[PDB]
Parts: sequence; structure tokens; C-alpha cells
Amino acid sequence: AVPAIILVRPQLGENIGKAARAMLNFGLDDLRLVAPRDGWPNPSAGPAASGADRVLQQARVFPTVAEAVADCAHVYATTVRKRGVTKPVMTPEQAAQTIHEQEGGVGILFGPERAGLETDDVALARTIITVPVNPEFSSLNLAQAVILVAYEWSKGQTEPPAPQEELEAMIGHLENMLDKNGYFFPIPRIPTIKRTLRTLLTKPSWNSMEIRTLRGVLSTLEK
Amino acid sequence: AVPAIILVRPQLGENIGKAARAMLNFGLDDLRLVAPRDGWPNPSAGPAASGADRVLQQARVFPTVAEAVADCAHVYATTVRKRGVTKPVMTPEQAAQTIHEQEGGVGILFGPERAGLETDDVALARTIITVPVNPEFSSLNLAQAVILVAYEWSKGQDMEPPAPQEELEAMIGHLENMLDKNGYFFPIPRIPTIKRTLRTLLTKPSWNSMEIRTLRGVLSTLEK
Repeated sequence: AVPAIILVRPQLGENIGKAARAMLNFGLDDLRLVAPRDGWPNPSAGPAASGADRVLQQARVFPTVAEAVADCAHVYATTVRKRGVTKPVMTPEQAAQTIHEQEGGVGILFGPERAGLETDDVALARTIITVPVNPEFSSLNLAQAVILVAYEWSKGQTEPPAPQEELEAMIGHLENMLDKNGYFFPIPRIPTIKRTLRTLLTKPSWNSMEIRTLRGVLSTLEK
Repeated sequence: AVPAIILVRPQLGENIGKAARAMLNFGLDDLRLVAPRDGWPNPSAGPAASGADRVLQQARVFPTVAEAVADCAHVYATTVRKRGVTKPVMTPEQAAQTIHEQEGGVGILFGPERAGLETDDVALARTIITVPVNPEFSSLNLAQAVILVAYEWSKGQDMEPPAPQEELEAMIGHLENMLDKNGYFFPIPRIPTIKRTLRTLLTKPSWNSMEIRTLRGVLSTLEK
């Protein structure tokens, strides 16, 4: 149904709440915790999660990384982390494509923001997730790591003009208002002047309501 | 060049630095702040940016959204919900594609966290960016919206461009000054949406400097 968002060794309770808020922003409620450094349940995660309180109470905690992964058929490690590699890598745009092709049992790992995924924890994954970032800075908050893969997953990738008789009357009313004030000179330039003024007004391809707004603007300006 | 990230009336300085950290993560460095609620500069934005100090050092503050965007031929309004004004809408992936093709200066607006942009601020933009958040929990963190738009923009993928907003604002003000004399703004309760419908249909055409220049000469001729 929805990928598990497995957080590996969370350290701040505040960081757990931000990622849960990022998950519910794009429709994910499957939060899984693996040995949070302060332990679970935590109350510090509450306010940081904003209205995603349900994702926290529905969280499933596991003693080990392997127990969190036991349900899933496929494992993704988001090592946006100083490792490694020896396993195939794909961008969050590429990972979300295959997961929608896959059936079924996806689980995605995120390491701690301070230290990142540990050697044994990365080994469980069949694929590495990495966020393209410029090396000049190249480091994210863990909630920023979760929101991006959650956003690519949610993407799925699964008026009018004019009518002509009013667009004609509007261009003709403006032209007669300009023609009364001597706008169309010199005579050789007149066809060129009307072309730019027409191209000025046919370019927008504005709606019927916008044409009435134009006619009421000219009606007062002509008065 | 690169698109400008324009923060309209941010409330937390912690969000102001968190977004500049999101900007530098994905190649952005042009922060602009429209009257920050706690003011500028503040230390509290400092640590939240972590190492993205360069953006806050280069950040510049403007009294008005139009002054923050005066150099931008194209203006985008980021939203998390259906907005009342009628503007073209595109996903951040779609907006990032046109922003790559577009020239003359792009500036994206971002509203205060939870509250979002004012309706007047959305009208100033030519195009809307709806982040496809869940409608029942459509409340992104301000920096979280900045990182999604910057993330899609980072994914790399004649020609006369639109006039800068300072030219479009001048032609709009030249028209409103002309219209104020003739009583055009007169159902008084309706005035704020009268200016809003007028600003939208003049920002819709996306016509260039010479076309705005031709429009100004048509107006001065109508004045006479």
C-alpha cells in the first residue's frame, strides 16, 4: 500500500516529529522506529510533528534494524551519508518509479542525522537512495531527507479565449479611441502601427471576463 | 542566472535560516525578505542555516513584494491549496522546467508558515506553484516548501522576454492614476478586488519591455 518509513537509530525526539510531519504532508502514515536514542514513546516528538500526531501513535518500534525490515519485500537505504557503496544507486525520482512498478512490500531506511546509517544497517538494503546535492554544501537534515523521497513517491506521475467578436470589438474600440486622438501617424506607418497594437492585444488570449474589464476601463478613460 | 527565493513576511528567523540552508543545498544563494516579522538581521537565523551562511550574508530586505521582484520578468507564487485568484498553475516540477527555459529573471514568492501568501501577493505573480501536498494535512514548513521547489529546480533539464516587474508596476500605476480621476474605482467596498482583477489581466499577457513601452504611449495618448 504505502512504503514503510523506517527511521534508523533516531536521536532527537524533535527530529522524529518533523519527519512524521513530512510524511503526512504527502500521505504516508507508516512510521517505524528502530531503537531511538532516548527510547519510545517520546513526548518531545509531538509538537514538532504539528498535526501529524496520528503518525506517531501508529509508529511501530523494533529492537533491531532487521526486525523493522522483516515485513518488506524490498529494502531501500537512504544513505545520503558518507558511504559506500557496493550496491546499486538511484535518485529519489528513480526509486519512486520502480516502487510504483513493484508489488509489494517496500521499506526505506533513514539513518541518524548526526552520524548516518551504520555499516550493518546499510547491508540489509537491496538498493541505495541518494539525493543529488551540490558538493559545495551537500548535507541535509534528516527530515529534509524524508520529505524528498516522500515527495517523489507522492508525485506518482500517473478560460477560454476569446470569443472573436468581443476581441474584435475591444481592439476596434481602443483603435477608434486612439484614432480620435491622432495616434495613427504617419500614414505610411499606419499598417505597422495597427499590427503592433493588434499583436499587443491578441497576445494575452484573455478570457471573456477580462475583455469586459477592458471595456469598462476604456469606457471611463474615454469619458 | 538563478531564480530568486523571496520570503514574504517570514515570522520565525529559524525558518529564514532553515530555508537558506535548503537553498544552498540545491545551488541557490539569492535570498530576499519582504519585511520580516522579527526584522533583519537576527542571530536566531544563524545556527539554523548551519553552514549556509553565504545566503544570509548576501540576503537583502525590501519593504514591498514588488521591490523584491522588480528585476524579475516572471514571478511565481507558491501555494499549498486552491487560491481565490485565477492564475495559471503548475507543479514545482513543471514550474522548474519553464524556469530553466525562461530568461529575464525569475522570482518565487513564499508566504509565512501555516498562513501562506496574502491574496494580493498571489495576484502580483504571473504563475502559481501548488506543492502537491495532502489536502487534509496541507501545511508544509516554510523551509520545507523552499527545499522542494529548489530540489526540482536543481534537476537540470526571436527570444524577447517579459519586461521586469518594475516596468509592469509603472504601467499599472500609470493606469490606476489615470483611472482614479474618472471614478473607475467607485464601488468603495469592491476596490481591493477591482485592483486585483486589473493587476491580473495586465500581468497575464507577459508582454516584453517594448510592448509595455507601446502600452505606455497608448496611455499617454489617451490622457490627452
